[PDB]
Amino acid sequence: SLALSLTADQMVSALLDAEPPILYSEYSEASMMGLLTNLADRELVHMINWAKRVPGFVDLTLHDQVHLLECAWLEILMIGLVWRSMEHPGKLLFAPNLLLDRNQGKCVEGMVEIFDMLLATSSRFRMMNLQGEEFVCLKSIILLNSGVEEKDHIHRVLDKITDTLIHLMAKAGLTLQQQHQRLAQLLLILSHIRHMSNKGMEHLYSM
Amino acid sequence: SLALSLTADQMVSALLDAEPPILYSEYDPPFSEASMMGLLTNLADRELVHMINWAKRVPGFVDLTLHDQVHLLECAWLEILMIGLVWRSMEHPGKLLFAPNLLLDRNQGKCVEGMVEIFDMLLATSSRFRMMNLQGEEFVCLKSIILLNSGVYTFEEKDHIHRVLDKITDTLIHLMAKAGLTLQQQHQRLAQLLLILSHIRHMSNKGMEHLYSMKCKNVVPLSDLLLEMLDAHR
Amino acid sequence: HKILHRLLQD
Amino acid sequence: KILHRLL
Ligand SMILES: O=S(=O)(Oc1cccc(F)c1)[C@@H]1C[C@@H]2O[C@H]1C(c1ccc(OCCN3CCCCC3)cc1)=C2c1ccc(O)cc1
Ligand SMILES: Cn1c(N)nc2cc(-c3ccccc3)cnc21
Repeated sequence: SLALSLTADQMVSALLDAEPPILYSEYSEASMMGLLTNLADRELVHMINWAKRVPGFVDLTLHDQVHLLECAWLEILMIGLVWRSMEHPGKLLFAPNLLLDRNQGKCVEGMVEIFDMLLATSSRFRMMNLQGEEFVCLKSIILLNSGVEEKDHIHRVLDKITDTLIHLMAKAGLTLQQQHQRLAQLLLILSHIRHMSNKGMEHLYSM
Repeated sequence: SLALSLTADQMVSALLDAEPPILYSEYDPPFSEASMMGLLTNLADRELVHMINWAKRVPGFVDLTLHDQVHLLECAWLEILMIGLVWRSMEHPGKLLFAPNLLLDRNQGKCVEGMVEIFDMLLATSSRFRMMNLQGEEFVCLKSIILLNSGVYTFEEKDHIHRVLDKITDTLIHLMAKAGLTLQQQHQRLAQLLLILSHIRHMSNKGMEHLYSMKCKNVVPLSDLLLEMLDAHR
Repeated sequence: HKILHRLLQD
Repeated sequence: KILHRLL
């Protein structure tokens, strides 16, 4: 059970080492959806291998691993997109060669509303100065939380990731009150990320 | 700025005092898909009126513009109905207490097409609150967080809402410490409670899909208020 | 206007 | 599923 025995700093380096790469896109309502679909499909292959490296994930049955990735995959793609778009205000960096703005989200019906929500999430992360070590913790929380003996083990790993986030904030010099406030701010953004995935899944259903 | 100058104990008392009452349904003593959806929509409509009174009593909500108040309630109204339903169903395992005279199990949720899926998620959240031994003081903090947080990302005024949200964070930690939880247990439980809010958002969005399908199939007549609250998500 | 708009004023 | 095969 080498997931509960990891130190806070070991959790960070393990999640940082497991980070997937930044893929390129092969670049109307059909052309852009084709690029986003092709991009997301290739990202999913890397996501599955990243998930297998999140501490505590492989301890689950293959059925639970499937269920967690089925429920969380779009959230994980979205927080990834939001993270790499932080240093591009008003733009979404789907790929280094595919940097789209809000207006280019009007080519697909209903896409611009979700574009606006993603841009607002990026602005929120930018205003909080979200750190990379915090980002990988949040993304692992999304994986383990969005579909949750076996349930207790998932909550044990989730508590360890909480300990890791608090460890990073204490390491940055935040006071005890600032750690709790910042922890809450980060986890409440996951509620909005869930909302964006729910909406995006509804429209992706419309195929 | 008089919400930001509240102590943690004053925040709890104000939230407890603002709690809406538990309403009854007009139960009929046979269930059709339409008759059950009518009871629930009638109850939800009457609860929305009380929710608006409650929201005006949440510290800091008065300070926002009328446009910002509408947006927050439009975004979170179904989450707020659901967390209240999950809370009052805690002591009824395997059952959802919509009203003291309307207590249903999942097999009665099968009366409505697509309802049992949401039913099962609400029952699961209820048992999660039960395993965590969620306290009433923590519940009213979580419900006020939903009100202020759910619509904050889809808007200076933002800074005020987040300052109030931070105050509720302070209040939650204060409750956990007064209850004797260790400092590590405090941030662990804070995280556990806030991650449940993502499940509540998930259930609200699935519930909004179901309500929209009931409207588009003429199963039940929705009130104009309910029609407007639903239209805000479409 | 809106019913919610009206109810918040009342 | 393919997700099952990839895992
Ligand atoms: O969904 S959205 O939020 O955007 C909209 C909005 C309205 C209408 C839409 F059509 C899309 C969503 C946000 C952003 O834009 C859409 C989208 C996406 C995702 C998956 C897709 O296909 C998956 C199909 N696969 C094949 C089969 C296996 C499973 C996976 C297609 C598009 C996005 C996206 C893509 C890659 C990222 O790194 C981050 C985000
Ligand atoms: C449309 N709809 C569905 N599908 N479930 C609901 C559930 C409620 C509810 C009523 C009272 C208390 C809590 C929730 C309201 N509307 C609902």
